[PDB]
Amino acid sequence: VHLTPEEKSAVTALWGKVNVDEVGGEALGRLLVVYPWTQRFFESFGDLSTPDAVMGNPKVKAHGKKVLGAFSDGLAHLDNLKGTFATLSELHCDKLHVDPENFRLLGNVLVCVLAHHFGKEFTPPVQAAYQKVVAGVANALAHKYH
Amino acid sequence: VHLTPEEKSAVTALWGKVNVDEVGGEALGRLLVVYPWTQRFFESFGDLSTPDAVMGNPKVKAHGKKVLGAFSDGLAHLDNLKGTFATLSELHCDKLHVDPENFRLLGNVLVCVLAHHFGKEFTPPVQAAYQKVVAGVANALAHKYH
Amino acid sequence: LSPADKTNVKAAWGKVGAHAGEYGAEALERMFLSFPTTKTYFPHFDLSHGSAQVKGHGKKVADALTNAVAHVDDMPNALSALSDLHAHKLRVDPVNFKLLSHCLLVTLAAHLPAEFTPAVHASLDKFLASVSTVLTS
Amino acid sequence: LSPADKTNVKAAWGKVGAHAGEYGAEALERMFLSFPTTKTYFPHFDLSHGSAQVKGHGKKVADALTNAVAHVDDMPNALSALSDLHAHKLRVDPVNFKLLSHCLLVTLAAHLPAEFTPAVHASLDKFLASVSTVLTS
Ligand code: HEM
Ligand code: HEM
Ligand code: HEM
Ligand code: HEM
Repeated sequence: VHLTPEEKSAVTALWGKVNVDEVGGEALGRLLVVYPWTQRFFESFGDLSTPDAVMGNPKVKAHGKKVLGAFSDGLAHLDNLKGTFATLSELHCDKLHVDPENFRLLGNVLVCVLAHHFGKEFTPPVQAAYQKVVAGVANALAHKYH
Repeated sequence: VHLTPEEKSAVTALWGKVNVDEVGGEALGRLLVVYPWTQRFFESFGDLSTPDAVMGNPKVKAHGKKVLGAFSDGLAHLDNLKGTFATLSELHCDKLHVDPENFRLLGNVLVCVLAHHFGKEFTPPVQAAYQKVVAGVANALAHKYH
Repeated sequence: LSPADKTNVKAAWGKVGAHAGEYGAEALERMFLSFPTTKTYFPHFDLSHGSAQVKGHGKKVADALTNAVAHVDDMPNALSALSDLHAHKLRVDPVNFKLLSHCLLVTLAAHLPAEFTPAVHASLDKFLASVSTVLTS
Repeated sequence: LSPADKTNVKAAWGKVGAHAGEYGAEALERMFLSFPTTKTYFPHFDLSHGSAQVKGHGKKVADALTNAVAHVDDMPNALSALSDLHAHKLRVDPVNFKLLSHCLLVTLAAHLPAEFTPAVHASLDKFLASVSTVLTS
């Protein structure tokens, strides 16, 4: 809920380097590939029938950009993640009925994508800081269930 | 946790009939039997190596009474569970490092134990109200992780 | 499932006997009330209390569990049609199998006071998780 | 695991080689730092950075995975003693296998980018979940 200065430095140093046009689509795409029941929520996105179909799907890329933008918004408001995600929590919980376990799964896929892009720079302590962030985002998105 | 007055009456009417010297030990004992990793947190309780050892263990019974008492206190203020679980959350999260999934499991074991005791009286609507309660207790106990 | 788990499951489900269909329907009703998100998988159903559709579906669920008990050493084969249905066609979230499994345990506890001992509770939990693994594979 | 999953896992895990101790220790460190609750299984270890105990244990975990890859069609036999150790003796929470599996994927992604494609990511996730199922049975 609260990041120490070491954790904040870890997060902010890496986040400025993240390609915000691509990383969200990569994380959403891998979510759909690795956890295929999540495709139930994205029937309107078209062809998701193979990994290459998912990763090349323009709606996956476009939506992932919005998802990452919400993650970026959370990074700018770490002390009020619940208020930052309140409207999205209503959407995902009351309207879309996404089980909140999937919020955890997407956060962990994002962590995998950051590791994949940044290699040795994504050290165990840097990962630990990002895990606090994605857990905080998942809890905030789940608030309308709580 | 918000119960309607109808739901509140159903929950409280049943709870008045619960044997508070036994039901807590039964729920805790079944948690230790059905989910044996939880035994690691109770090594000082002695023999937990078989179901009959667990269910008959005097420390399991005595501890289960304390657990049930906290559920009882929570039932008295469902709208502000932080008012009964704030310190217990520090204990379970910061000091004992219990994984919060196990809070959910214990709540569901308690629901099973209530069904076992009350039979047909534990109707689908009564269960639904109790599920709201035990989810709220688990969420309150996890507050220090959030 | 250990031999002890299989023994416990066969014994418990024998006591369920001809009530299996009724218990399946009751478990579904409990699931829809306690965890209303699960209702979204059933858009064509009447989900109200006493629904003939929910009753009929619970009997199908129960028949599948009875077959799984009879074929507990070969459940991937015995449940083969249901894996494609749940994992590919319906894309049922794995969490919801835990919810239905819990409601089945609650139903069995409410109807089988003597048989739902801690050991049998543990065996039935593992059995339903094993069924769930097949349906999500 | 399909043949495609097995092919993907053998190719990706083949790239690990003599890095097994280093990558296993790194995955453990990622788990202990990211999910401090997992530390309650290792009170008898020094868990500080650079720990020789974490290094030696990390090689055992990684080498056990290598053997599992070699026996991917009969993993229950290939992991049987370790299943007794984790499920019976130590009683490891199933949640923690999900946490370590995630940290193993993170480690592989950080060290083998070209191998960690979305398809291989999925296959590795399934492999580790299958290993986890055996070790919790
Ligand atoms: C965990 C972090 C997540 C974040 C930050 C997030 C964020 C967002 C955002 C910003 C939107 C757009 C809302 C709008 O434009 O009004 C959205 C929509 C959506 N999200 Fe999420 N989401 C997350 C997780 C998930 C997961 C795990 C699922 C399902 C498995 C999911 C399913 C959806 C769906 C189905 C939509 C609507 C798609 C559409 O309208 O075309 N989300 N999400
Ligand atoms: C989810 C509902 C739970 C409730 C309402 C609850 C309640 C309590 C209460 C009232 C105490 C006594 C605290 C004190 O005297 O200071 C306690 C202690 C404790 N609880 Fe829980 N608990 C829950 C879940 C769990 C779970 C799931 C575990 C482990 C798997 C656990 C492990 C412990 C331990 C180890 C202690 C300390 C016992 C000792 O002093 O030896 N609790 N809990
Ligand atoms: C122990 C777990 C389960 C068993 C044994 C089971 C069994 C079955 C069976 C036998 C059928 C009928 C197959 C047919 O008519 O061809 C079915 C259909 C279905 N099941 Fe399950 N099921 C389980 C869990 C679930 C869960 C957890 C959900 C969702 C929360 C679910 C949702 C459905 C749906 C939506 C259908 C199709 C209903 C229709 O459109 O007619 N099932 N299931
Ligand atoms: C991919 C999953 C895992 C694999 C392949 C694995 C492998 C192993 C192996 C080979 C050993 C034997 C060490 C020896 O004989 O000296 C071991 C021991 C142990 N494992 Fe695991 N393990 C896994 C997951 C876990 C998890 C998730 C935990 C807890 C969070 C855990 C806790 C332990 C502990 C406490 C020991 C005893 C260490 C000692 O006293 O030397 N394991 N594991």
